[PDB]
Amino acid sequence: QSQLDRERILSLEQRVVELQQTLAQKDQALGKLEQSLRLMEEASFDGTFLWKITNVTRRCHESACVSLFSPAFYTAKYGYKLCLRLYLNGDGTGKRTHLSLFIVIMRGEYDALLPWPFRNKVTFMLLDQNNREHAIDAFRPDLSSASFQRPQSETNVASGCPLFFPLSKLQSPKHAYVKDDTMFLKCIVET
Amino acid sequence: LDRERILSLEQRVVELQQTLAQKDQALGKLEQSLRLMEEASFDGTFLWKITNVTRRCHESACGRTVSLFSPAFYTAKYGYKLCLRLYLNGDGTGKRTHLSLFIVIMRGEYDALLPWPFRNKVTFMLLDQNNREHAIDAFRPDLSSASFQRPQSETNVASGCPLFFPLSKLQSPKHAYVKDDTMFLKCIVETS
Amino acid sequence: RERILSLEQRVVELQQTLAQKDQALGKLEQSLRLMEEASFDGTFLWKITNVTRRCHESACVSLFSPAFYTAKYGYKLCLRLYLNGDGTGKRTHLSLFIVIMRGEYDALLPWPFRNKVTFMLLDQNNREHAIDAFRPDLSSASFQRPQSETNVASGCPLFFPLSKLQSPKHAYVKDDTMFLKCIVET
Repeated sequence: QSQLDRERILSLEQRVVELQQTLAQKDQALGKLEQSLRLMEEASFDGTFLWKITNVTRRCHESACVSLFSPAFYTAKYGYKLCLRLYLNGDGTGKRTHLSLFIVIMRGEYDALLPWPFRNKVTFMLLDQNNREHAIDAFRPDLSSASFQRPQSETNVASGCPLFFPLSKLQSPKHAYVKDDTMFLKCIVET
Repeated sequence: LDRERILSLEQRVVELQQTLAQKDQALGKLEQSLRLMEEASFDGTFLWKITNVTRRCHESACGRTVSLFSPAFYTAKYGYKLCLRLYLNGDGTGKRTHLSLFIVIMRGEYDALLPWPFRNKVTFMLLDQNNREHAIDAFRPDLSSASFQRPQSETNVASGCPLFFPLSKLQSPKHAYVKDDTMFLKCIVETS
Repeated sequence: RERILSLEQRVVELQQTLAQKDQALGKLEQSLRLMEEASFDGTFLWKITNVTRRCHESACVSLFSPAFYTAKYGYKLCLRLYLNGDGTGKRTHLSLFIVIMRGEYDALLPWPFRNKVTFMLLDQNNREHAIDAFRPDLSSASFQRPQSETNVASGCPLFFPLSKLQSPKHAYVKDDTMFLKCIVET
């Protein structure tokens, strides 16, 4: 009677530990359901996307001493799926000069019905928040690069403007590219 | 020693029941959040379906659930964040005599890029469902008021129509403001 | 020992309530996906995957697409696909229909539903799509205000030949996946 009541208390201990672990993976299942919902909210479907970057100097320091991806957006509800990739202290020819800003073609659930290569011309803006003089760059994709044909990974490799904006000019009194430690980047894809 | 173990399980079972409680909470408001994503608008006009009108009217006729908040809606994807606040049994100068309907400027993720104060003209409609004049009011919000400065908390104080529509006519035979215990409120915020 | 058993009760209570929390997760997950799927300009695109599989189980039933809407506050609609076919078309044709659903705002909308409907089975290569269309008639039960969750479906039996579906000459099916587009006019 004694040792059997002991075995019962011990299987209760094991069933409590087990419930603790099942509870943990229902919580992160809940987590990325939450993120699924967030990317639904942040997403645009007209080919204009606006990227609010908070805590700006913190992540610039951390870039100095790595790369950020935007929430996904779309050229149309049934068009191309894109996101942005931002190097706060630069990449490529702008390894430490500039903000380096690229588009990433992602694989969309309808890629079978769209033209390949992605040819759409892309316009990037760093928004001046007090004046209206935004810093603007633009390009048409280098045709057929493995950045721009149809993805067989969930993202192609990024392509764009590695010298989109130099860090020196970033906090000049003449503009407000950063305000309250926040920067706004705007991307316009033509449809 | 079995005393320590039975008490160590008593503490762990109460522990797991509370964490299970907060995953149930969290899932329930994830659920609510998804619904508020469904009802969100991005054109500056919002349509508010309020069901169980007789219930919720004599609800607010107790000290109970006096005011309703609409899901948030927006002038544009990157524009002002708004919601509506409805007193089914009235507030202020229309307490117990009118539905009182207000707009709430909320703090949006892009407020940094928009003109302040918020100035768009605001239109409220109580919609008659059967082919008759809707009850309509509108206003241009006044600039000197803190309801329209740039939000410093999650919401400014509401502003609107405390005497928007009188309760006696709400379920009037001659109108269809309530039909099958349902009413529709429409807000059109004029976009520049 | 009685406290042992009361703890076993509370432990099993925790387990089953947990499983309930799983099925809640699943239903909310699907709600989210139905939201992603939805469109609001009266044009909807339905990607069906694993086509050969679901044909073999069609012959072994019908699919409903996610809901879409003519506008934010307009008609709620969906599509009904028999991959094995219905009526004139049963076992020979794709039978594709539109389904008027009870919309949150039906009391505010004109009835009967009057908008033209076009069905397209899309060839994933440059040109030819299988296009069919119709304008609803006043009097059919498919197009009046729903007084249940869905009206009786209306559309295109014989909308496309089961034979020609996987012909090597057109890409209506490719990577075991087909795309149907519905265009409701506004």
